Amino acid sequence: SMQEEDTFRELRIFLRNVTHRLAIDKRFRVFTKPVDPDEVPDYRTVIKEPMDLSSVISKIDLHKYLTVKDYLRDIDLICSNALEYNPDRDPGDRLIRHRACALRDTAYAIIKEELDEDFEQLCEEIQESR
Repeated sequence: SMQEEDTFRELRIFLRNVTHRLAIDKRFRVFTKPVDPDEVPDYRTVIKEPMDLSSVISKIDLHKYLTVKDYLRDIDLICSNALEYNPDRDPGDRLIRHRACALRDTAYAIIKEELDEDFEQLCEEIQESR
Protein backbone atom coordinates (compact mmCIF):
# COMPACT_ATOMS: atom_id res chain seq x y z
CA SER A 1 0.00 0.00 0.00
CA MET A 2 1.04 3.71 -0.28
CA GLN A 3 0.86 3.86 3.57
CA GLU A 4 3.41 0.96 3.75
CA GLU A 5 5.74 2.81 1.27
CA ASP A 6 5.43 5.96 3.53
CA THR A 7 6.43 3.72 6.56
CA PHE A 8 9.66 2.52 4.79
CA ARG A 9 10.46 6.14 3.66
CA GLU A 10 10.27 7.29 7.32
CA LEU A 11 12.52 4.32 8.29
CA ARG A 12 15.17 5.43 5.71
CA ILE A 13 15.02 9.12 6.94
CA PHE A 14 15.57 7.88 10.55
CA LEU A 15 18.49 5.57 9.54
CA ARG A 16 20.28 8.28 7.47
CA ASN A 17 20.09 10.69 10.47
CA VAL A 18 21.52 8.13 13.00
CA THR A 19 24.31 7.17 10.48
CA HIS A 20 25.29 10.84 9.82
CA ARG A 21 25.58 11.46 13.60
CA LEU A 22 27.96 8.42 13.92
CA ALA A 23 29.99 9.42 10.78
CA ILE A 24 30.81 13.00 11.98
CA ASP A 25 32.12 11.80 15.45
CA LYS A 26 35.96 12.03 15.33
CA ARG A 27 36.31 8.73 17.33
CA PHE A 28 34.68 6.82 14.42
CA ARG A 29 36.72 8.19 11.48
CA VAL A 30 38.44 4.76 10.88
CA PHE A 31 34.93 3.22 10.30
CA THR A 32 33.76 5.88 7.68
CA LYS A 33 35.32 4.28 4.51
CA PRO A 34 36.27 0.79 3.31
CA VAL A 35 39.82 -0.44 4.18
CA ASP A 36 42.24 0.48 1.32
CA PRO A 37 43.43 -2.83 -0.30
CA ASP A 38 46.79 -1.16 -1.19
CA GLU A 39 47.61 -0.09 2.41
CA VAL A 40 46.26 -3.42 3.93
CA PRO A 41 46.25 -6.27 1.32
CA ASP A 42 45.87 -8.85 4.10
CA TYR A 43 42.49 -7.33 5.25
CA ARG A 44 40.20 -9.06 2.70
CA THR A 45 41.85 -12.47 3.27
CA VAL A 46 40.93 -12.39 7.02
CA ILE A 47 37.63 -10.36 6.98
CA LYS A 48 35.13 -12.11 4.75
CA GLU A 49 32.34 -9.41 4.79
CA PRO A 50 33.88 -5.90 5.15
CA MET A 51 31.46 -3.14 6.27
CA ASP A 52 31.78 0.65 6.92
CA LEU A 53 29.48 3.71 7.39
CA SER A 54 29.74 4.91 3.70
CA SER A 55 28.57 1.44 2.56
CA VAL A 56 25.67 1.61 5.15
CA ILE A 57 24.51 4.99 3.62
CA SER A 58 24.59 3.42 0.13
CA LYS A 59 22.58 0.36 1.42
CA ILE A 60 19.88 2.63 2.98
CA ASP A 61 19.38 4.33 -0.44
CA LEU A 62 19.26 0.88 -2.22
CA HIS A 63 16.34 -0.12 0.10
CA LYS A 64 18.40 -2.92 1.69
CA TYR A 65 16.99 -2.29 5.23
CA LEU A 66 13.26 -2.90 5.93
CA THR A 67 13.71 -2.88 9.74
CA VAL A 68 16.03 -1.25 12.36
CA LYS A 69 17.02 -4.88 13.36
CA ASP A 70 18.42 -5.33 9.69
CA TYR A 71 20.41 -2.04 10.04
CA LEU A 72 21.84 -3.01 13.49
CA ARG A 73 23.18 -6.32 11.99
CA ASP A 74 25.52 -4.15 9.78
CA ILE A 75 26.55 -1.82 12.75
CA ASP A 76 27.31 -5.08 14.69
CA LEU A 77 29.42 -6.34 11.68
CA ILE A 78 31.50 -3.09 11.59
CA CYS A 79 32.28 -3.65 15.34
CA SER A 80 32.90 -7.47 15.19
CA ASN A 81 35.21 -7.06 12.09
CA ALA A 82 37.39 -4.52 14.03
CA LEU A 83 37.52 -6.81 17.20
CA GLU A 84 38.54 -9.82 14.96
CA TYR A 85 41.17 -8.06 12.82
CA ASN A 86 42.83 -6.13 15.77
CA PRO A 87 42.86 -8.62 18.77
CA ASP A 88 46.35 -7.91 20.26
CA ARG A 89 47.42 -6.24 23.59
CA ASP A 90 49.33 -3.33 22.07
CA PRO A 91 47.94 0.21 22.27
CA GLY A 92 47.02 0.54 18.53
CA ASP A 93 44.76 -2.60 18.61
CA ARG A 94 43.29 -1.67 22.05
CA LEU A 95 42.39 1.89 20.82
CA ILE A 96 40.56 0.52 17.67
CA ARG A 97 38.67 -2.06 19.80
CA HIS A 98 37.57 0.64 22.36
CA ARG A 99 36.35 2.88 19.44
CA ALA A 100 34.48 -0.10 17.78
CA CYS A 101 32.69 -0.88 21.10
CA ALA A 102 31.83 2.86 21.47
CA LEU A 103 30.37 2.95 17.84
CA ARG A 104 28.13 -0.08 18.64
CA ASP A 105 27.06 1.21 22.10
CA THR A 106 26.37 4.76 20.75
CA ALA A 107 24.16 3.42 17.85
CA TYR A 108 22.14 1.19 20.26
CA ALA A 109 21.75 4.11 22.79
CA ILE A 110 20.43 6.60 20.11
CA ILE A 111 17.96 3.88 18.90
CA LYS A 112 16.77 3.06 22.48
CA GLU A 113 16.00 6.83 23.07
CA GLU A 114 14.62 7.84 19.59
CA LEU A 115 13.02 4.73 17.91
CA ASP A 116 9.36 4.11 18.85
CA GLU A 117 8.97 0.33 19.55
CA ASP A 118 5.55 0.34 17.76
CA PHE A 119 7.17 1.85 14.58
CA GLU A 120 9.75 -0.97 14.58
CA GLN A 121 7.00 -3.63 15.14
CA LEU A 122 5.01 -2.16 12.18
CA CYS A 123 8.10 -2.46 9.88
CA GLU A 124 8.62 -6.10 11.09
CA GLU A 125 4.94 -7.02 10.30
CA ILE A 126 5.02 -5.42 6.81
CA GLN A 127 8.42 -7.29 6.06
CA GLU A 128 6.84 -10.64 7.28
CA SER A 129 3.79 -10.12 4.96
CA ARG A 130 5.91 -9.83 1.76
